[PDB]
Amino acid sequence: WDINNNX
Amino acid sequence: PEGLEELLSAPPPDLGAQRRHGWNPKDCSENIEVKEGGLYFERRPVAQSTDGARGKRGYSRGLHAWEISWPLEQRGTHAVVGVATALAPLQTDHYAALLGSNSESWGWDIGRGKLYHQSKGPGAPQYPAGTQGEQLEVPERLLVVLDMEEGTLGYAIGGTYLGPAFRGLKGRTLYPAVSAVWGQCQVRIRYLGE
Repeated sequence: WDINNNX
Repeated sequence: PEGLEELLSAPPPDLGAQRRHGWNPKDCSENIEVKEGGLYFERRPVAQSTDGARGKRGYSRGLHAWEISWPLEQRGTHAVVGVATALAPLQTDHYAALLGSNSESWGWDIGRGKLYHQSKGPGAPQYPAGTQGEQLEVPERLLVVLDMEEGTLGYAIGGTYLGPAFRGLKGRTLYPAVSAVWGQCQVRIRYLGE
């Protein structure tokens, strides 16, 4: 769920 | 636009030609899956990685144009659209403007409007020039125009050519390319000739 939809 | 108008007026290449000119499963980042035989790619959700794909076909002569469809919700921090030679890297282990950060790639950051070619980042020219601080927005679809007779790379938005972003491309074999950072982003390429 990081800024770039990566978790 | 006279030669471009003649290219775009012609019947569009069919499914077979679009696939042969689409994304290459054998020349894309290890984190990218090419779908529908080249019509689009999906980048898997990997952290701190910028990943790119190259078209199956390199152009060194004539006029070539392709439509990139890239949804706004799937661009993230660095969405770059452009071209590259066959030796440009297709992966890096951080979030960056990969396409255009070396001598082998040329790209337009469609989020910031900056042009990259052998560029680190700061001081990159704005495209269209003179639009910094105007908060422009590149829509979902965009046309990429490579003129190998004149050695230029340009872009068209809503049927309007923005002019050449890059020049001095003659003698090179250039491939459609993009670099993405967004987990599960799907980028379509629709080749239109010549």
